[PDB]
Amino acid sequence: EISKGLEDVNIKWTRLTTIDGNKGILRYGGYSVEDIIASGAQDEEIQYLFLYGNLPTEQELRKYKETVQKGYKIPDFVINAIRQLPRESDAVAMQMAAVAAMAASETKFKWNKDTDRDVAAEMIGRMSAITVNVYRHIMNMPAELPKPSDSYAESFLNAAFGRKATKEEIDAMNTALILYTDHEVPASTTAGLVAVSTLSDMYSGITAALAALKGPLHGGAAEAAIAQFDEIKDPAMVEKWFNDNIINGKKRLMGFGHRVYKTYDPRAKIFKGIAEKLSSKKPEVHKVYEIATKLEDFGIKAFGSKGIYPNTDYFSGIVYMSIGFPLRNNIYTALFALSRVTGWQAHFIEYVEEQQRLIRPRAVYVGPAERKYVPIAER
Amino acid sequence: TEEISKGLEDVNIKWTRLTTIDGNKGILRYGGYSVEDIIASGAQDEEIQYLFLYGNLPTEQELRKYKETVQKGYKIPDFVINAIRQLPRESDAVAMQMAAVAAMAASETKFKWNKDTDRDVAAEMIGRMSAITVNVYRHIMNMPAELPKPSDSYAESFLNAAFGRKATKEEIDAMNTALILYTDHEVPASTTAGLVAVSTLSDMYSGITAALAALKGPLHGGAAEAAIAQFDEIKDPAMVEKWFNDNIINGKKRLMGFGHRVYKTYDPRAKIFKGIAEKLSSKKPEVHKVYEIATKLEDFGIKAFGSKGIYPNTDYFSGIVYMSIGFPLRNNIYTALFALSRVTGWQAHFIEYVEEQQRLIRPRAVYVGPAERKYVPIAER
Ligand SMILES: CC(C)(COP(=O)(O)OP(=O)(O)OC[C@H]1O[C@@H](n2cnc3c(N)ncnc32)[C@H](O)[C@@H]1OP(=O)(O)O)[C@@H](O)[C@H](O)NCCC(=O)NCCCC(=O)C[C@@](O)(CC(=O)O)C(=O)O
Ligand SMILES: CC(C)(COP(=O)(O)OP(=O)(O)OC[C@H]1O[C@@H](n2cnc3c(N)ncnc32)[C@H](O)[C@@H]1OP(=O)(O)O)[C@@H](O)[C@H](O)NCCC(=O)NCCCC(=O)C[C@@](O)(CC(=O)O)C(=O)O
Repeated sequence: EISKGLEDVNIKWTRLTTIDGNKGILRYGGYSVEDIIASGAQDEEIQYLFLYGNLPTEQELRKYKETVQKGYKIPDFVINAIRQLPRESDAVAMQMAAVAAMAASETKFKWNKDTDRDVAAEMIGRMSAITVNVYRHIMNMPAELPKPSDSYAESFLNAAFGRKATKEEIDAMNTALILYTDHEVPASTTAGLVAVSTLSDMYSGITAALAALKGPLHGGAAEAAIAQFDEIKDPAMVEKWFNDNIINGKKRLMGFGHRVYKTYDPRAKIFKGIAEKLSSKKPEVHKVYEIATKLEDFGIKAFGSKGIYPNTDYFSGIVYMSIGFPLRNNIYTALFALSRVTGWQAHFIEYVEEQQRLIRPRAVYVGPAERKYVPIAER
Repeated sequence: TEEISKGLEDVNIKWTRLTTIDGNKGILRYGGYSVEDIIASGAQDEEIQYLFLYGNLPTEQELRKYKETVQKGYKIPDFVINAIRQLPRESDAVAMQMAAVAAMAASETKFKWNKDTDRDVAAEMIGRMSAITVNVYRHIMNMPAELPKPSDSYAESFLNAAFGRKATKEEIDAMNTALILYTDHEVPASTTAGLVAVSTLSDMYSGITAALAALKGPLHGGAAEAAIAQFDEIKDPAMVEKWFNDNIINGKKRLMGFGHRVYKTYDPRAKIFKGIAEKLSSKKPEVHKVYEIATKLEDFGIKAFGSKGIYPNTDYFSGIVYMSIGFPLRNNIYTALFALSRVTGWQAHFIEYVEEQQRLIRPRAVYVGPAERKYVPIAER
């Protein structure tokens, strides 16, 4: 019978990403994400790694960035797929609308060894363009496109905010990009894999992945976690809130728990370090951080023994808030998606190119036995 | 944790009360009712929608009310219509539906999973799917926007609005049957993608968007166009065996509209579609020609592939029925008409999963990539 939540079912092999959930170890193509972050690698180097299977030389990187910046120009109708929507709309749903627009108009897309990586590189560029325009629309600003610059992170932040981002902001965004690049087969990547396993196009695969990312149990926690801290308002109030909501109210502690990690999420640890550093400079944000660390202590004491620990989404919102993004319209989840689009595409290409099979499971029937079609009077 | 469940074959992802399939004997029941018995009995598509949302056939009272809720979906906001019409006219019809539903996912800020309201939301969305699909068809054909209106039937409301003229009783009855036949099929790739999305507690409209994403592909709902496109390519019945040997038997391509993950015999829906395709196409000689190519190719296919349990599926004949009704072969329109029907099953499954057996869907992969290695700075590579 039933493989609930597909727990421990292997749906593919991958060369892209390994996770040890018991030791809390995450590697991208053999490199620890700690090593990548310490090194100061640019996010484009890690995008290249995902698409090509190795780190690029300076020459390969120059070539790659040129392909990504092709995506910074997007059709007027893709922008308009966003802006023609109401402003109170969820930021991720807005990204879905825009990607659905390309799914629709890219009539020539074909799965092909020779073109897949270039389509994917250009799409990483368009995700930046779409995410800029999602943020501008929500904030009721003019439409704008990212421009080529020293970095993908800088290009994104400069177009989103319409000012020059500082070095510290750019470096934090660059790390955010790397930390959310991929995580093997979470619900979002799985939904996308199901879509591309019918040989539906890359963009539809992204659209499905976004539909799943949106939910509070997955990437939607990037907004729901920080919303808990915002409710608490005052650190003195933490214990009471925690007993009221979590111990006595049976609600889940958002930003804790993971299907795979039964220990502290190694990405959460890095995000926590950045949150502490970036927030301390901003009094309103610093106090959100303080609430979060007090709450975390209670959570770990209550849940640690069940293998339920902070995940990435517990701290990533504070990182985004400190960079300058507001807590509204699930913006934080849209920022997760911007990063994750690289891992989604790399997985879909690996799946379709090398181990293609329709994904089509079964259900256990527990409904009514065969019965004769009843006429209306006798019902 | 070393073996790979390839395509999740025979993995059970949920329990269901809704639909049962016997793959070896070729039996499909909805809520205990055989699809053959449903069609023979003259069920209205609205009765089967109700069946899916509520678990039994409706009394005359329940049905009148249900139909009113559905018709509320016929009024859709102008930005949902515009999500379709601002796209290039050359776009895939299913991807236009996806654009329109994503627009709803964006704007339905108040949606919440709730046993009290799920079924009314789902009923209204079935009306909205009719309005969306009308407008996709209209945009493709460069016609003005239009909304369906209440009539004696959901199928009639749809056809009248799509074509801008009164549908005949024959057309209506064919569409009504196509709506029932495509309602649900347990957990195909589309339903599965949607279930994954809703397992995160994402909203119903996002679940439908993910399902549309998957249905579009040619190994799934895209076959409804790809199979009939084979018949269109062959063009001359004398040429069928030649085509089949050049394209299929040499291993160049799969025979579209044959084969199934579950059925290892003739699809019971395909038997029904075949009977209708024959009756309706015989009234239009240019379409009858298509049907005659199809049945000639079908005979070669079953002789070649029958022993492997590869038989006609639903998509082999469905394009012919839609063509006979008046829908052209272009822009994946036949797949959009599949989606029109299947939205009922999708929602009914999502509701059953979230309400009664909710759990995040989150599998694993087997790692076969590079062993642990030290990061090398870019200057030294
Ligand atoms: C859904 C899940 C993430 C994982 O849970 P599972 O589906 O593996 O386990 P489950 O739902 O069956 O729960 C098992 C038990 O553990 C409890 N539980 C699990 N998480 C809890 C929590 N956070 N608080 C309280 N109880 C929690 C749960 O109630 C239940 O208790 P009982 O029914 O046995 O009483 C939960 O921890 C939980 O809902 N977390 C809160 C929401 C949240 O923070 N989500 C963010 C997760 C991180 C992300 O989405 C990003 C991600 O890492 C995801 C990925 O890789 O999968 C990525 O990079 O793509
Ligand atoms: C994908 C599948 C539907 C099912 O195949 P599986 O994924 O179960 O198996 P597979 O791809 O692993 O194939 C098994 C073998 O059978 C061969 N094969 C299978 N179908 C074939 C075909 N149609 N033509 C030629 N060869 C075919 C295949 O090459 C392979 O050969 P070997 O490598 O063993 O030598 C295939 O039959 C095939 O692609 N069909 C053609 C496209 C097509 O008509 N698809 C429409 C299916 C109908 C629908 O999508 C609607 C659906 O019923 C779907 C549902 O319920 O699942 C619904 O209601 O939602």
